[PDB]
Formats: sequence, C-alpha cells, structure tokens
Amino acid sequence: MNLEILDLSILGFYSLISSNSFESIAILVATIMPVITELWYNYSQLFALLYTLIYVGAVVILFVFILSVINEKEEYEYEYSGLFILILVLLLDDLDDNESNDNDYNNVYITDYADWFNNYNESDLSVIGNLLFTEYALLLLIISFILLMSIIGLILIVKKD
Amino acid sequence: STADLYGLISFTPKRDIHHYVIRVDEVPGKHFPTNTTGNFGNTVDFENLEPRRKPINPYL
Amino acid sequence: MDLILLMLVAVGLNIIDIYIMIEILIMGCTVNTIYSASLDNDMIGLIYSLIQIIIAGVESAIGLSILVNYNRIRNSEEIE
Amino acid sequence: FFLSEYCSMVLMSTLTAIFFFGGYLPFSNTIHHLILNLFDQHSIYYFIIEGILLSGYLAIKANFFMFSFVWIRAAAPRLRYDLLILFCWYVLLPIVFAIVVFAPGILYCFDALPVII
Amino acid sequence: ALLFLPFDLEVSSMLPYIVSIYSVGIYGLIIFILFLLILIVGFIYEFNTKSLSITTILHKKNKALVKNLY
Amino acid sequence: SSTHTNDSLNSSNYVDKLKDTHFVFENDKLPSEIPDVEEVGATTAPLLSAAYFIGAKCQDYNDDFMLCQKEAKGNGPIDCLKEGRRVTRCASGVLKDLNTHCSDEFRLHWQCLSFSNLEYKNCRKAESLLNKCVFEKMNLVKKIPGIPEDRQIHLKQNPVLKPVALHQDSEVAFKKAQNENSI
Amino acid sequence: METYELIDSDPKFSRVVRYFRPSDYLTWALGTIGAPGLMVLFEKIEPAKGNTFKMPPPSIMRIATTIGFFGGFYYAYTSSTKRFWGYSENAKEVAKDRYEVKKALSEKKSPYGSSLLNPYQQDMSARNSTNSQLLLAIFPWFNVANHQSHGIDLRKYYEVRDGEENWNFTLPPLDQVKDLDVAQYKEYSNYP
Amino acid sequence: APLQQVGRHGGPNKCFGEFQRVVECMTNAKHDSYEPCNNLKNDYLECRKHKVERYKAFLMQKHAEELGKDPEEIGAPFVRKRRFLTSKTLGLVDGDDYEIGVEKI
Amino acid sequence: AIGDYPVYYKQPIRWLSYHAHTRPHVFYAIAVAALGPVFMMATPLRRKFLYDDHEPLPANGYPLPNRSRDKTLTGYDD
Amino acid sequence: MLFTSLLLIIVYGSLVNKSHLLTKLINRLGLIIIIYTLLIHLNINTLENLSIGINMFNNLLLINSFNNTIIELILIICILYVLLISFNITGLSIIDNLNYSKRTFIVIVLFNIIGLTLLPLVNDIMILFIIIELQSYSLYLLTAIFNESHNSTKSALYYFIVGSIASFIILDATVSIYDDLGLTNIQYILMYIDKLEIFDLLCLLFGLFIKIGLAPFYSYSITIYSLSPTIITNYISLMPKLSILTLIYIIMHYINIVNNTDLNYVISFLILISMFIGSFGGLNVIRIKTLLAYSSLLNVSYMLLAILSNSNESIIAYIYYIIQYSLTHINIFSIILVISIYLPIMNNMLNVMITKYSPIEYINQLKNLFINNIFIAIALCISIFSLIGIPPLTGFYGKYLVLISGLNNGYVLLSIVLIIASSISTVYYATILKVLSFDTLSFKDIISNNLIINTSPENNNNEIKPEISNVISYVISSLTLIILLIIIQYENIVKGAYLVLLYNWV
Ligand SMILES: CCCCCCCCCCCCCCCCCC(=O)OC[C@H](COP(=O)(O)OCCN)OC(=O)CCCCCCCCCCCCCCCCC
Repeated sequence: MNLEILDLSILGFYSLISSNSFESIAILVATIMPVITELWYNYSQLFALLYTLIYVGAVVILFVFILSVINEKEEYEYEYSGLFILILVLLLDDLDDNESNDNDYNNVYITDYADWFNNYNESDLSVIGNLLFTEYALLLLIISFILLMSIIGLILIVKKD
Repeated sequence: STADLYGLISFTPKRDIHHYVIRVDEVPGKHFPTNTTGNFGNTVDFENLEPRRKPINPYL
Repeated sequence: MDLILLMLVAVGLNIIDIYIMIEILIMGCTVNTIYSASLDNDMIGLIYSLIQIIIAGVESAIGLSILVNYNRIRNSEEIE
Repeated sequence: FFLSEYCSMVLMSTLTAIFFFGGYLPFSNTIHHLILNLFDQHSIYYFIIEGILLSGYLAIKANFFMFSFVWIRAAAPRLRYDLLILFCWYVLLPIVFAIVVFAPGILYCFDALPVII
Repeated sequence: ALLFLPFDLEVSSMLPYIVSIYSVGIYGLIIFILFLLILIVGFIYEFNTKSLSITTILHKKNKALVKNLY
Repeated sequence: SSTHTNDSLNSSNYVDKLKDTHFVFENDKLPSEIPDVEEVGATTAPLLSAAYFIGAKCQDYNDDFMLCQKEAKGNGPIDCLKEGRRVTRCASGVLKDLNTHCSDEFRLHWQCLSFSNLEYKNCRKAESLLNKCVFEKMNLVKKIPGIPEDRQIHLKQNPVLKPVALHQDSEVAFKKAQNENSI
Repeated sequence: METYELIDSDPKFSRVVRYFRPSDYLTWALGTIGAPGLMVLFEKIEPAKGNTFKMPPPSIMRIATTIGFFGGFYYAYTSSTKRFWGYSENAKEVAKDRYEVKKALSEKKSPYGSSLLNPYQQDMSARNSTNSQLLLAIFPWFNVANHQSHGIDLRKYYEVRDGEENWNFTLPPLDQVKDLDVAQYKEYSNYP
Repeated sequence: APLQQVGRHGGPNKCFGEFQRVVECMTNAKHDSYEPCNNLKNDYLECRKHKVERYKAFLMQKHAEELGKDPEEIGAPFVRKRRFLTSKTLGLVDGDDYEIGVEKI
Repeated sequence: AIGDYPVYYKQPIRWLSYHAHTRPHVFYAIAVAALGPVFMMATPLRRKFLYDDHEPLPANGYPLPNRSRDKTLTGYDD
Repeated sequence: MLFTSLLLIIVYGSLVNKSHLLTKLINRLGLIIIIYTLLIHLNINTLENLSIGINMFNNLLLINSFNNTIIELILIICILYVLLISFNITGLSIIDNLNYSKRTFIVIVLFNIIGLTLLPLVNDIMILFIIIELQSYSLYLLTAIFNESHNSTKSALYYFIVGSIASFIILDATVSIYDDLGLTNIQYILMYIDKLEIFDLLCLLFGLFIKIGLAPFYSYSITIYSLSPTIITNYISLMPKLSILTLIYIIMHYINIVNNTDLNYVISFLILISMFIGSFGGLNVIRIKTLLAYSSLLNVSYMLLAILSNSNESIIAYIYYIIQYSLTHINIFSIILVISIYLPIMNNMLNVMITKYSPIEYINQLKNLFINNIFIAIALCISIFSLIGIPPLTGFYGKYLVLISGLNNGYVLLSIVLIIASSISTVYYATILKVLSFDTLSFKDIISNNLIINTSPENNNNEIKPEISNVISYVISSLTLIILLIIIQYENIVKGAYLVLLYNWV
C-alpha cells in the first residue's frame, strides 16, 4: 500500500474546505512534507534536504506576515460547500492519476548496469559544485546579481525612509 | 535594377529538418572535470577530428 | 477533473493564498526536473533544479515585500 | 514542549563537542590504549568497554557544555530580542562571512585544500 | 525578516563549494570570492541605509523653549 | 555516495517499495562457445589488501585489457572477453600465492581492514609485515605511481593520522618480528 | 569586410594591456575626464537647480571620474582586443606577437605559459572567456589564465617572414616545448 | 561546446556517447543534409527512455498471453523483498532460507 | 576639531582609527576578510621558498598507457 | 560597463546625504553610464562581424547581427528615458520633484537594462529562465518605486502575480523540453528539432505572450499602465516589448524549421483576437493612458504578424517597425509629461481628483493645446497621425512593411483584419486630435490666467523666459521631425535593414 496516496487525498480534501489564511500556510507545509519524503525515498536525498533547509525558512517568514495582516474577515464568515459535493469531486479526481499516456513507459520496468570505471567516487553535490563553479560560473554570478537586486528591492519597497 | 535587387534580398530559401543552421563549433566531451574515461562509450577521436562545418559569412 | 479547472476551487480567498499556489506550481517544475535528472544520471538537470529553487525563493521575497508595503499603506494614519 | 527544549540543549551541547572538541576521540591516546589493552579483542567485552570509553569521551565533553548552558543562565541577565537581531546581523554575520573567505585562502596558500578520505 | 530570505539563499548557495573545494581549485575559489563580493555590496547597502533597525512609531525630540520678547 | 540508482541495492526497502523493485536472476550460463574461467572469489577486505600486488603482477594484462576497451569503440564487453579472462586468472594467481606463501601475514592485514573501516592508514603495521613477506617470496613491491619513492605514504615514518583503536593481533605480530628479525 | 591576420582568438588580460597603443592610453584619459566633463556640459546645457550655472559638488566629480576611468579602460581594452581578433589593423601587433612567441619557443617555453589549471580547467576557462569582450559593455569578464585555446597554429611561427631574419631564433620541434599539449601526455593518454 | 549528460561522478554518463556521436555527425562538413544523423538521434533518445525496447517487451508479453504460455515459466525469477535474498536463492552450497542482514552494513 | 570625522583621502590613517574605535564590528570583520586574498597572493612565495605544489590526484579514470597494444603478450590463455 | 558602474552607483547613493539635487545629479551619472555603455558596445560589435553568430560564456549566450541591433536600440531608448529623470520635464517643483525623490530609481533602471539586453542573447534553457526573472523582478521593483502611492503599489502587486504565473509557464515549458531530450543548450536542442514536441515551445511562447500583454492576457497590462505614474508607465509599457519580442522572433525562427502549421494557427488566433480587442477596446475610454494601453496592444499585434510570418521580409519589417514605434512612444509620453503645465486650476460636479503622479489622466485635459502651444500640439498631431499610419510618416512604412511580410506568407485574413483594425482604431486616434484643436476658433479670444504655468514667477520683466526647458524641448523637436521627414532617408534606412541577418547567409 502506497501511503503517499492517502496523504495527498487528505491534503486535497483540506485544500477544498480551507477558509482562513492560516489554513493556507498549512497547506503549503502539508505539501512540502510529502515532496521531501518522496524525494528522500525515491529519487534524490540531496534535494530532499535542500528543500527542508530553504523552504522552512521561507515558511516561517510567510507565517510571520500572516500575523501582521490577519484582518478578522474569514473567522465569522460562512461557507456552504456540501460534504457530498466535496467527496464526489475528490472521487472523480482520484480516477485519473496517469500524467503520461505512454503505457509501455509506465508499465515496463528497466534496469541499469553498473561499471567500475568511476574509481574517483564522490557525492552528487561535489559534481554539481564542480560544474556550477567552473563551467556554469556565469549562471552562479548572475544568481548572485539577482540576490543583490532583491536586497535593494526589498529596502526600496518596505522602508518608509 | 531596384526591382532585381529586391528580388534577391527578399527571397527566403526553404528550411526543413534536413538543412538549417546550427551554431556549434566543436564536439563536446574532450575533457570532463573528473573521470573523463567513463564506460569507454565516447567513440569520438579528438586526435583525428574531421573538419567541422564552418559558418558562412556573406560579407567576406 | 483538471480541464474543468478544479484547481481554481483549491486556491484560497486571500492574496497570500495566491502566493502559495505560485510556490506550489513552481515546485512542481523542480520535482519534474529532479525526477528526470536522476533517471538520466545527469547533473546538469540537478544544477537546473538548484537554480530553480534559489530563483523561486527570490520572487517569494520580492512578492512578500510588495504585499507588506500594500498593508502598510492601508494602516497609514498612525496617529500614535 | 519541555522535553523537546531540553533535548535540544543536549543536542547542541553534543554538537559543540563534535564540531570543536573531536567528538568521541579520547582526551589521551596513551591512556585510551592502556585501558583497552586489558581486554582481549577476541572477546565481546572489549567492544563493550570501547563503546563505554568512546561515548564517555563524548559524554564528558557534552556534560561540560550542558554545564555551560546552566552556567550562563546563573551568571548573565537577559538581553532584549531587538538587540539580539542587531547583534546577530551587525556583528556575528560580518565576522563569520569573513572567516568563510579567510579559511579557503589560507589553505590554498599552503596547498592544503581538503579531500575526503 | 524579508532580508533574511536573500541571505539565506546566499548561505545555501555555498553548499556546492563546500564539498568541491579541492576539485574546482583556484578557479572555483576565485569564483567563490566573486559570489561573495557581489553579495557584500548588499551588506554595505544595508549598513549605510540602516535598514536593519527597529521601526518605531514614536520619536522623542527635544523642543527648545524660546521667548519672543518685545 | 549514497545516491539511489537503478544498478545496485539502494538504501532501504522503502526505496524498493516506491520503485517496485524486482531483484532479477538469470539461470542461464555464458554460451558454450565462450571459454570458461573461474571467477575471483575474494571479498572486499582481501581484495583491498591484495590490490597493490595484483597491480604489480598483472600490470601488463591490466593495461592490455583496458587498452582493448578503448580500441573497442563502444563494442567493449564483447571484444575484450579474451583479454578479460587473462586478467581474472592473473589476479587469482596472486591470491593463490598469498594463501600459500604469506597466508598468516595476508590474513592478518585484511582482518585489520575489516576491524578498521577498510582504511589503509589504520593498518600500517600488518601491511608492513605483509609487504616484507610478499617481497621475499614473490618479489613484488608496492609502488604508488606519480610520486618519488621516498614520499610514498605507506612508508611514512611519523604519519599525522593514526588509528584511534589498535588491532591487538597486529601489535603482537609487529613486536614478534621486531625482536627476532631486526636484532 | 576588411579582415586582417588573427593573432589570438582569446588574448590574455596582460597581453591586451601591454599591447595598448599611445592612442589607447589617450582614449583612456579621454574617458576618465569625459565623465566629469559631461557633468559640466549637462549643467551648461541645462542647470540642475534654477536657471543659473552651478558647478557640481566635488563628491559628484569624484565618483564621475571613477566611472569615466573604468569606462575609459573598457573602451581601450576593446580597441586593443580587435587587433588580436583581426577585426582592426594590427600590422604592428603581429610583428610584436611573432617576436615574443619565437623568443619563447627558442627557450623551449610555452608561448602561452605554465598554468595552475589542469587540462579540464584550461579548456573550461577558454570556453568561458573566449569572445567575452563582445559583452564588455554589459558586464566584465577577462582572460586571466594561461590556456592553450587561442585559435592559432604554432606552426605558422616556424616560417620566417619579411623583416625577421635578424632575429636568428632557432626553433625546436613542438614536442620539446615545455607545458604544451603536444609534449605533455607522454606515459598516459588521459594524464598530462 | 558545453558539457551535457554528466554522470553523478563527474564523467560522461550512460547516454553521453550517443549524444557525442550526434553532435559529431551534425557538425561534420562532409554531410550535405542531416539525413545521415537521423539514426543517431533515435539511438540517443532510446538510451534515455528505452521506449522502443519497452514496446518490444509489451509485444512479447502480449504474444505470450494469446498462446497460453505461463508468465512464470518463460520469464526470469525474481525476489521482491531484499531481506529474502537468501543463500538458498543465491545457490550457495550451505544455503539457507533465513533472512539476510540489511539493517547496518 | 577635537573629535571631527576624518576625511579619508586627506587623513587615511586617522580615518582608519575613527572606524576602529567607533565601529569595531565593521573594521575588524573587514580586516579578517582581507587576510583571505592576501594569503592567496602570497602563494607564489611559498612555491619558491617552502615547498612545491603536490602532484595532481589520478581522478580522471584509469590511467591508460599512451602506446599501442602489445601484440606479443601471452600467458593465462584458455 | 553597466555591471561595474551599477555597483559604484549603488554604494555611492547610500553614502552621500539625501537631497533632491544629489539624486538628480546621480541620475545624470546614470546617463553617462549608458552613453559609455553604448560607445563601448559600438566600438566592439559590428553588423558585418556578427552576421555568422558568435557564442559566448560556454555557449550560454549567442549574439548575432539581429540581436545586436536590438541591443543598441534598447540602449538608445534608455538614454532618451533617462533624460526625463535627469533634466526638468516641466520646470515646476510641485511636478518635477517626484522624479528626484527616489534615489534607487536610476539603480533599478540600470538593473533592468542589463536584463533587457541579455534576454535576446539567451542560448540555454537554464539561462533563459534566469534572465527572464532578472528582467521581470526589476520591472516589479520599478512599478513599486513609489511605495507611498496606493495605486503604484497595487499595480506592482498585480504585476508580480501575473508575471510570476507567466514565468512558471515559461519554466514549465523548459522543464518539459529537458525531460524530453535531456539537453539544455538551444543549439543542442536544435539538433532534435524534429523529435521534441513543438507545442512544448508554444507553452514557452504563451508565457512570453503574457509578459507583452497580448490578448486574452491583455487585461492586466491595461489596468497596470493606467494606474501607474506617467513616468513609470512610459518605461514599463515599452521596454519589456523590445527584448521579449526580439526573443519571440528568435524562437519563432527555430520553430519554422519544422513547419508546424497547427502552431501557426494558434498564434494567428491570438493575433486576430488582439486586433479586435485593441481596436474596439479603445473606442469607449476617457483616460489617455488607458487609450495608449490599447494602442500598445494593437501595435504589438501588428509586429507579431511580422514575427509569425518569419521570413526575409519579416526581418526588415520587424526591425524598422520596432525602431519607429519606440520613437513614437517616447515622443508621445514626453509631450504628455510636458503639457501638464497648461492645466486649469480651480479657485464642483463629478468630483474629479487629479494626483501629482499623473497630472494628465483624461483625454479632455488636452483641450485647447492648439491655443496654449501650437508647436507642441502639431508635434502631438504628427505622432498620432503616425500611429494612424498617415503617409509619408514613419508609421505608414511600418504598416506597409508589415503587410508585405504578412501577405507574402499567405496570411490573407490577418492582413485584411489589421487594415480593418487600423480603420476602427482611427476613431479613437482622431478623438485625441479633435480634443487638441477642433475648438480653436470658438475659444481663441478667452482669458486663461488660471493655468498651472501661470503660477510660475517672472525674473525681471525685461528678459525672455522660455516656457519649456531646453533638453525636453529639443528631444520633442528632434523626434517629431524624424517622424515627419523620414521620406528623405527612407531608402537608405531600409537598405541598412537589408543587411541585418538572422542565419540567412545564402
Ligand atoms: C505532528 C503532527 C502535526 C499535525 C497533526 C494534526 C493533524 C491535522 C492536519 C495536519 C495536516 C493535514 C492536512 C491539513 C492541511 C492544512 C488544512 C487545515 O486547515 O488544517 C486542518 C485543521 C483541521 O481543522 P478542521 O476543524 O477539521 O477544519 C476546519 C473546519 N471549519 O485545521 C487547523 O487549522 C489545525 C492545524 C494545526 C496546525 C497544523 C500545521 C500543519 C502541520 C503539517 C505537518 C505534517 C505535514 C502534513 C502531513 C499530512 C499530509 C496530509
């Protein structure tokens, strides 16, 4: 039983019924956690950890803004929905989870063959840094330039002075 | 002459999947940061590389 | 269910809820990049994934500051 | 919440011992060999003692920093958080980013760039 | 709090260099410094603008008592 | 490196569940037209212990097998089967000679590697005895190419990095040779 | 197109500055004083405040001189680069280039110089820096490495041209010149 | 020519050689048109997705069903749980069906 | 003029002292950071007076001998 | 030069004290920086050398003679725009002090110019995404430079949200292509142009269409341009189009290799709708900037027909059209900024509220311009007639060259529809001229001492005091006469556009 399917089923239910802004900042965290875990267990543990290191800091800053802008509006308001229309919507959605229509690509299993030629064996992050700091160093230096612009941009927007 | 000159300049030769301009001057993979000799699947010989397709400069 | 734009009901009714949708939508692009790069054993895709994460975090900050100053403008009397 | 806060104190005390005091490495290599030479390595009792010894070195260093957590609480008054923000952003960040440039420059000058082995 | 995000990304951008410092050699080290030197202009900018202060809403100013004599 | 791949065992069985991994066997032997060869039966610790003696004995055959791979131009695993069989036999010859000539010295060294995370720096004493025994009986010298003979790390008198835990058998066997051979 | 002889498809930073003509230094000075001078001209064209002329403050003239100083060097750097590329007349630079290369070859030294970079990094550095002067107006990037990807064949330095007989350089074969690719991979084909 | 398809250890990966032979063909000056390099393009795309090879396996599985062949009699034996890669399955002389240790290497 | 603010291009030494007394968090962070590139500039001195750079690691795969295959090699045949 | 001088200006601006004069002088330093950038770029980049196409920075960028011309055009128009913030537009402090109150105004412009010039050069999907973010972020920061303005901040919020959705669409398109091919460099992807899904590139174009305000995504740009200050609206309504349209042309140049007519039909559908909305949309509007927003949507539809046809005649059409439309755009906004000095002052029905950011907000605030300043009114008439396409103004040859490329490629419907669209949009172009002049005689002998210009003092009553400042007057004079008298040099200018090649060669 792939229990990640159940997790996304609950998350989709709570995204349809979410009312206030605090629930939305919880839908975000309830989305990154399935992403981080599935990356950890299937494809990339490096990027599972990079997601946690960067998105959490963004989440708390996002949460602190909710405190300064919460404006009483959706606590006392009413929503109608209907339990039957919610579950029927989620049932129809769950029916079609085939993002791709290449049946052979989705059904036939493949393998790779290992070789011993790579005797200098290092992590993916060392190769990523090796290329990023040598061949795509321009991409890194532009990213540094964009980060500098954000620093100036945030000040010229928020600072009253 | 003016009519003839415009006919030459404004003619657009046909492009298809068999003839078009690709701006790549050399074959990649002569050097890698590490482990340049991998599975020995790199069958391109850089010692005896055939001449590449040099781009045409119409003003030369 | 996607073609009838069911995602328009899943987005909350605050401006910040639109920000979260944008982050989730961009995060879908990065997960697709990581998945393809890992299958191909290609580090260029993972470099792309790292760039997307950093850039997506930049616009999150720039958009937040605009929303922060927008709220300050409403609370402008500040007689205190 | 109380349990997790004191778990974090033990974790950060143990990380202080790991990042700067060698983790589980013995204080004295001579004494470490003397104690372990009493037990036959072909018996399971050697590995019990070694596990106690190595964790003891980690325990001693972490106990001192858990002591230091209590020690600073009993000696220093509280600092306002708005002063903490200025302290971290105007003092600590410039110093740490100086060392992140200082350290690779020293190592390159003496041809001692680190590798994993 | 907003400026935390640009600096957090800058710190997370040094992770590729940490585990590849030897391989990139002097070329990567110089690029690493250039990455940090461009971001140090943001640090100079924040210091000179005093953007990392506390936004009080009250200000205590000392008025001078003066006499319009005749 | 602990990256998940599709070519070997992954980190845990949750990785297998997500990938629906099938661990597949093939009961067919190699085709009868290809000559047979007995595979090398040594595990990780004995092979690492014997790595520099296989290099000093099979250098011509190792290079010839690798040079065949380069000249194969993609048709590698097929066109170098004959060269590969020479490499396997030569490596087995070294392991055979170790177990008949330097058996106690050899088994001492790779039992220390198993005891010491398979790090060469942790087992210098047993390695020195094995190097001395192999050189006398097989005339094989461990050499690290690209550096002067007197800057080889395994011959360093006062290494900076030393094992925290001492292998008791290596300490005993090192003392015995000290008092009996270097009088 | 009035093309000329290609000297170096990616000239090193030191070579570009050394090969500055006296006019290149003249334009460097013009850029340096052209920025404060334009601030005076703009004030003369239309005063910043009111209707009367006012000299801009010294702090503005200080930062203007710095901006012009960098702008003057970038212009001079691109002026000298065109001669290496063959886009501009470079007869003087060819004679100077041939003397320096033949002198270094006779000493069995690399015309490009020894590098701290391994074969990959020399190749990578040339990929990053070659033709980068076309965007020197947007952001800077210079060749400050001793790589071998300069777009030239060193065999053309082995034919004596007019006005080079008095140099009397005896050139060895290329496989004896230190730190060249054709004299580096002796034992292994993947290690220099 | 920038590097593409770099393996996790810094060298060329499985499909780099296919890509390299495509670039060499497309940029060779001896070719009048790009028709000679069409088979090289399919080979590179087959290296990544194996779509035609998966399609062939689809035909073989389907063709075996219609002739009544048993999937477990014509396929390859497999084990789904890593803990049960036992010495009896591996064929060792003193094999056993007890689970193998996978908790800590 | 007991405690005026020094002008950097007129009194460089006094300008350094002002910031080292009033803004230590700026003066000394820069001073530490300057020691990075300064040591990198002293590297040529080390290569001539203390010891040379090490030989590069064999991190480019198996070292293939730069020669033709030996066609007279025998031994360990089928 | 741009990058190096930006760093000095960033630091220098934060060092000196805050005053309106210092910010104005710092803006003039920005003017010198762009001039030096143009001189350096001209000194090294020439049309004849770049015809082949030269790779830079590990093939991440690719500059050719088609890219180079747009870069110089961007630098030239950016020079003209900085004159607005570097000199007096009106001469009255209540209006002009706005352009000097933000010290980061010039810094953001230099940030955006770097993004504008690099975007047409992108040769990799990774750098395409990075640069399109760099250009977009600077536009958001410029839209919000006046953070004490409620409308300016509201526009920046709308701009950020819509432009982030487009960027995600652009990123999603590149990720799909990388998934298909495993390649990131454009020239490498061109080797597999026949095997990747070509509609993955239409998704890339769709994100670019949002950023140029094409229909059906036109709503946000019409809203943003009307709410933003006139100085901000002048920049953001023109600058993104110079770079993105050039990039769209290069992408469509690669798409035409495989000749997918289904993709050509979807784009033709978007052009057809944009002509209908651009022409009928402006008929019932009262704001001048809302009217110009529809004019921008209409002229983009004309250029996209040349981009869609994508032939030898299309290079000449697009290159000439983009140059002459930028000058007309600059000329009109320069006049609109100037003529705020002729606004009457009260001493009331409909409770009309006018702010300092946009003193000229309604079309009927242009009333009696024929009386207040005949030379400026004629200059505005010449520009509006150029947008109409009255020969022999520059706008006529723009429509003529667009029609040639469109009809040469068999786009019969779009050529007819645009000519109908031109006639429909003439109705609201003429309404500007009706407001300027049609009441001249019935109002010539009236006493108007209640204008904004009358609040200014007089020096000596014996001197001659010009009513408009020197620099802004000379720019309006120069651009208007270029628009009017292009017939003199049209033959030579179009021969130059013949030489601009995009891998034509032979
Ligand atoms: C250690 C476990 C921590 C979580 C345990 C509590 C379980 C509750 C749900 C956790 C997350 C599941 C998905 C929910 C997404 C957010 C939607 C939401 O609004 O929260 C649900 C919660 C229930 O409120 P309820 O009364 O049922 O609905 C409103 C009725 N007008 O309304 C609330 O506002 C309460 C939320 C409390 C704060 C939760 C913060 C999010 C924590 C997520 C961590 C785990 C990540 C998600 C893993 C499951 C994925 C489905």
